Amino acid sequence: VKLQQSGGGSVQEGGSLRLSCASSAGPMGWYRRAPGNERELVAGISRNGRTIYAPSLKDRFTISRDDDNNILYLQMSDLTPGDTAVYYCNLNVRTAVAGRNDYWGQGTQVTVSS
Repeated sequence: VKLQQSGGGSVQEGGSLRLSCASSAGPMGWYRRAPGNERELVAGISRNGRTIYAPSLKDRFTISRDDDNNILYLQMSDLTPGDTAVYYCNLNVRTAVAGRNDYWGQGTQVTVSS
């Protein structure tokens, strides 16, 4: 299993991005890590679609999963440099044959220019 990410990069302040994470099931989540800081959960989604957000990010970030195409998305709006970070998707599964597995995307740099 591999998670492949897209949709980030440089973006002007006030702009918006839609990150994608394609798993080439289980709960998934988006995390971010800014330079010199620890990882933080931005949003997660259960197999059945229940969502959880970092309280302070809920108003600008939305997580969704496309089950027809197998794509996880993070819509992020009204950005500032406070949102500059590497963003990572995660898929954490528990199956019958293999047991537990934990998969991460390669990371997507988002750089908001002010």
